[PDB]
Amino acid sequence: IPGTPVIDWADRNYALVEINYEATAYENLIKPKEQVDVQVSWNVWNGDIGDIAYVLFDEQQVWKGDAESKRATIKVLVSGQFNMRVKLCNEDGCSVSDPVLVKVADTDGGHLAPLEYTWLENNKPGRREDKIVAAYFVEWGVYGRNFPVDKVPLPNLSHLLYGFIPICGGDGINDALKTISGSFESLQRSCKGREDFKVAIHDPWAAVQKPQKSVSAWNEPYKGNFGQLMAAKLANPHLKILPSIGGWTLSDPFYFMHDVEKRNVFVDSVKEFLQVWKFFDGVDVDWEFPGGKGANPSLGDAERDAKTYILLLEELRAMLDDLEAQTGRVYELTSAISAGYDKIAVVNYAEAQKSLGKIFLMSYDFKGAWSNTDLGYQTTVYAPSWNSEELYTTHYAVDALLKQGVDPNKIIVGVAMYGRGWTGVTNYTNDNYFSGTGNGPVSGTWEDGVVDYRQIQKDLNNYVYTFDSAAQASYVFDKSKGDLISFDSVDSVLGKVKYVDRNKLGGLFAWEIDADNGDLLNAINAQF
Ligand SMILES: CC(=O)N[C@@H]1[C@@H](O)[C@H](O[C@@H]2O[C@H](CO)[C@@H](O)[C@H](O)[C@H]2NC(C)=O)[C@@H](CO)O[C@H]1O
Ligand SMILES: CC(=O)N[C@@H]1[C@@H](O)[C@H](O)[C@@H](CO)O[C@H]1O
Ligand SMILES: CC(=O)N[C@@H]1[C@@H](O)[C@H](O)[C@@H](CO)O[C@H]1O
Ligand SMILES: CC(=O)N[C@@H]1[C@@H](O)[C@H](O)[C@@H](CO)O[C@H]1O
Ligand SMILES: [Cl-]
Ligand SMILES: [Cl-]
Repeated sequence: IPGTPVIDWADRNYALVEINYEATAYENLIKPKEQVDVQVSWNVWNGDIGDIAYVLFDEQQVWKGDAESKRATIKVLVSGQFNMRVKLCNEDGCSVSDPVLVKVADTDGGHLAPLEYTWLENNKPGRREDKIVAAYFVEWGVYGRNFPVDKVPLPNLSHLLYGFIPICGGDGINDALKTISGSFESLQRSCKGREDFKVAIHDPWAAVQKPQKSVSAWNEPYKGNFGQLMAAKLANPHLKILPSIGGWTLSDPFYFMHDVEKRNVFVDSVKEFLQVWKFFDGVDVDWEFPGGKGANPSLGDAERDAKTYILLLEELRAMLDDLEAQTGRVYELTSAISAGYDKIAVVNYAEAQKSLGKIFLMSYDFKGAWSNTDLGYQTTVYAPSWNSEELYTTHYAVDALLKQGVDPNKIIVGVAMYGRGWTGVTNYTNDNYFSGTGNGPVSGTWEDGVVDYRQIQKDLNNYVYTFDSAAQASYVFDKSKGDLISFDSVDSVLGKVKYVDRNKLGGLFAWEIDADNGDLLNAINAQF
């Protein structure tokens, strides 16, 4: 028998996608790899080197070669952990080394352990499984809001939408970003040396670099929101995770995509992004909005954008089908859309739904502190009791989509987990505050004019509360400060559940998950 082989000490943690934990540019951040090369070297003690050498992974042969070299190199394609041994043979028989643990990491989380949700606040088990129940998780919530992925009530969600994946571009291309201090500068860093119109990550620190629960080791392959999402998917195998591209301030590049050159760069970038970040199950298109009236007033062209949107969806669906065939997986394609009828009219949704599995109707932000004059329900199902002629309602938006021929199955109704409101509202009559005028935005939790649902509850005693059962909408008022806030409550949300059930819609989705204390998400999952 040959001498006993002993494997040399080595870093044996490998990554099919390498992360530079100091990089700020997306192109330095990741190093995607075809394969990983597992390296082993050994020495032989008390006997001969053997006539032949084998490498075993969990007692399966993965290499044979020269015993005299005392070295082997083994190609590995997929993530996982396994025991590696060296086995030396001669005519007599074999001697085997002690095993070493080898770890190959990849973005499907194959090297990870499940990250389970511990039940926080008022959240309660029970998920409505015959409907779409989705929520947006915002990338930047890991800061002030202190809401990392591990606080997300994933057992009660069918879908988690990651907001937001940006499109690369500087001056002229992401000007909307300039309305938020540092936001445009931050994106420029992330896209440094990266071609315009490619997808990237806005905050690679929050996305992958920041230590978080269960991904905080010194040599952790993937940290941040992304690392947490890989692990959380293992704990919640029902869940689908979608990268959401665009949103209010990141939508500008879409307006340039009538040009097939830029559109091609974008679609290819998306394809590469999903191959790099295996934990995503598709793509959510959140263009705000075809036709304009988004964060950037200069932008928008109705006839041109309606076609761009259709073309873009078609090409994304065709790309996603290639991925499906190539990986054996099922990839979704969705879009978040305005619930304003004047924005809905821009787009042929009967044509769009030929590429889309779901449409996230953004039935909120109907009204807000951008105007002191136009006071009303920021979200609501029907027209208010005091104004039966309101068109900015969930019912009208849904009706408009139905009239266009959209399957009601594909329509997902939006729930705001925050309120929009005004301060100092006066010059009104008969305690109808909505006939008054505001003196500015209500003081806000994180931004002014907007209040987390959780903050609203904590502050309930400061307010007189009103439900409008005709409209299925709620609000609060504090004469003391003249504070008026319209928001989704347990009542109005149950209203929306009833509305969705009655009209056979696809389900509901919330914006944004960190603002809830569990009340609203429980309500969303209520089954009648
Ligand atoms: C009906 C409507 O949306 N009116 C416009 C407002 O929406 C818009 O404010 C923005 O609404 C977005 C929701 O779709 C928010 O995410 C966005 O944050 C909010 N505004 C700001 C500054 O944050 C305003 C522009 O403020 O214009 C209205 O006409
Ligand atoms: C960065 C890193 O992973 N370092 C190594 C790891 O590879 C090795 O497997 C382990 C002992 O096996 O000791 C660690 O220090
Ligand atoms: C990315 C992840 O965590 N899990 C996916 C899973 O969604 C999919 O069903 C499966 C099919 O191959 O591929 C896994 O990688
Ligand atoms: C931002 C805004 O207030 N837009 C108004 C909306 O309030 C109104 O209900 C509807 C009337 O058609 O559309 C717009 O004129
Ligand atoms: Cl860098
Ligand atoms: Cl390697």
